[PDB]
Amino acid sequence: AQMTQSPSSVSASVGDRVTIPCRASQGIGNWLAWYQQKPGKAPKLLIYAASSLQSGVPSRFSGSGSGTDFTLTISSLQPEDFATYYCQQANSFPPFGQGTRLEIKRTVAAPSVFIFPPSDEQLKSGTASVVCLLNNFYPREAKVQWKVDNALQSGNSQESVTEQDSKDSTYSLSSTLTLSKADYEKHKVYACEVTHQGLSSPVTK
Amino acid sequence: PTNLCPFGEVFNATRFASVYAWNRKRISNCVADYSVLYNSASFSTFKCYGVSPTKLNDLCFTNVYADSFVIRGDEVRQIAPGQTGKIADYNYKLPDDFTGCVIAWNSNNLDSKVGGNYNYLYRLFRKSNLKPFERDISTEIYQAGSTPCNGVEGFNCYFPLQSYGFQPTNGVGYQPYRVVVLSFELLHAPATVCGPHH
Amino acid sequence: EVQLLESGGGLVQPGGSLRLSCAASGFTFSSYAMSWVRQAPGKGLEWVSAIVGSGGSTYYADSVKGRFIISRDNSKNTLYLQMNSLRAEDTAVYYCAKSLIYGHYDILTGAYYFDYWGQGTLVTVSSASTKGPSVFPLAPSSKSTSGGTAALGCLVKDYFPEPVTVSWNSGALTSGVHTFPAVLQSSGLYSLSSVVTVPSSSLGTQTYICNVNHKPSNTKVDKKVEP
Ligand SMILES: *[C@@H]1O[C@H](CO)[C@@H](O)[C@H](O)[C@H]1NC(C)=O
Repeated sequence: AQMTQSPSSVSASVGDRVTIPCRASQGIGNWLAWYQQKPGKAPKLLIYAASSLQSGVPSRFSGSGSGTDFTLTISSLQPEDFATYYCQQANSFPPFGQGTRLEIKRTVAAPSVFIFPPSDEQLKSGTASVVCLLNNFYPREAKVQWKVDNALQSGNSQESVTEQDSKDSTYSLSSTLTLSKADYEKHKVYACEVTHQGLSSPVTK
Repeated sequence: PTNLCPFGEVFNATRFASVYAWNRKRISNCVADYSVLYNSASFSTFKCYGVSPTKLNDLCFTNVYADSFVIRGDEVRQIAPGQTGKIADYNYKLPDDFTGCVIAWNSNNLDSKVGGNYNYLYRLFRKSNLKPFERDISTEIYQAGSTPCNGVEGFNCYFPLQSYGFQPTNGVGYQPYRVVVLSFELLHAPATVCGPHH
Repeated sequence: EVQLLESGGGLVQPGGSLRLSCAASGFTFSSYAMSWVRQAPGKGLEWVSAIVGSGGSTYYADSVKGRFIISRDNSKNTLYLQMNSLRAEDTAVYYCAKSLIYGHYDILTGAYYFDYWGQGTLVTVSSASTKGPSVFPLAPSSKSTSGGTAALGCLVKDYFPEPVTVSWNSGALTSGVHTFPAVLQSSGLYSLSSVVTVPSSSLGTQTYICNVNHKPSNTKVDKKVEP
């Protein structure tokens, strides 16, 4: 059971002054740590005792807060500061949770949605997979809802998203539908519906 | 002599006694640089009586005792000659004679717990004040009224030991402090604990 | 320089045993609490277990009580994690970490910040045999893309274990290509896709092959993506 809560994402540009709020369970007092993680890599202690700069850590990181409301602030955002940040109660090992993703701000861009039916060869193996791309959209949160014969699908879809592209500061999404050729013969209303901020209404292809 | 006094075992001992069961370590036949002791780090209290700290780098003593225990911050002031209160009266008492040093530091980061740590205890009741350096580890039920308790807790019948609740929300008067008390004993004997200069 | 060097990670079947090791240097090991932290794919860090400098008090995450034991040899400046009865979900990267402050005696008592961290070993709990992937196209049909934006690709399906390396024309098509992160299907096999956004007009008439490469099984497929 987790002990701390910070927002899922914060969006910022190099140079900016960034703050991350953190609400702790009562009764933590002083014992609050901030940790930085780049993907796949070990996390790094940035701040301890809620406001102490850890050795070797750049002075632009600072920590403040009393009681149950704490906050990490990054005065002058550098490009290497985009990472995930966790606020962590420093006793009885609480779980980390989703942390706060520090991503690059950018104008909101809608995804170029594509739909791809299953292969010939894969239908020789006896299984079918339907791919719905979502290319180069800024607001990462998205909905993709498959529709077989205008009925909603559940539990048969798998997504995976790339990290923010270095060049265009956008995200991409793929969603895969799993279907056996036995269950693939009741077909031909196969749609992908994307609910996204860049679109005034949901789009289907 | 020549070999260095083992202050590390006292000062860096991982766990400290409860004040009521305070511990005493005897220091003998060794050489003790007290300027390094200052310089271990960050002692919130380093007070001496009957001796100057800038001088027991030059002094020898028959024996040196080191008493350690844990208390609340706002009780550290009771570890001095002439003090009164729960700790001085009922748990640990220095004489007016005292020639030694009282050293203490905040140990929140080692002795507190998020819901409170109740393992450090102090004696809350006693029928008379402790004598200097006396130790009481007894747990007789305390008869605060006229009715013989006969070993069972009643309204005027209290178990004599009470628990600190060390929790990080406390703030310094109620956070735990580790205390070390050094006694310097000139007994009718050879000196064996000396400063590096003498 | 403090260093923490991890070893012992690898692939084990459900129910197996693994022993992890975290060799420590650059500090007085026996004075610091140490812990094991891990990160399963697509989840967040979690404390596996921890132990005070002396070894006399230890903590376990609920999901691993009774199955993992943490220990240390202070002589050899080494921390261990004996893992038994492993389950699929124990699959993760395991880091070891050192407590900033020294001198804890009880693992739930005191303040616990972790300054130094090892690099991590990967632990894989699976009964999948080494196997190479299969490559399927991603339908470069000309419907709905009569303009300058068109999407195609390949599909690296049903391999174990990771990794899979995808190139397009031996590293010559760099701009516009997004290789997705793989996913663990319910079959116990990995799948991903490699999509390229190309101007549909020509940009090289059908000059595209995806260079899939699966080192564990020695599989290389150059599949051409034609309508
Ligand atoms: C206590 O321990 C630390 C290292 O473990 C050391 O730097 C410090 O000097 C020690 N203090 C004493 C009084 O020995």
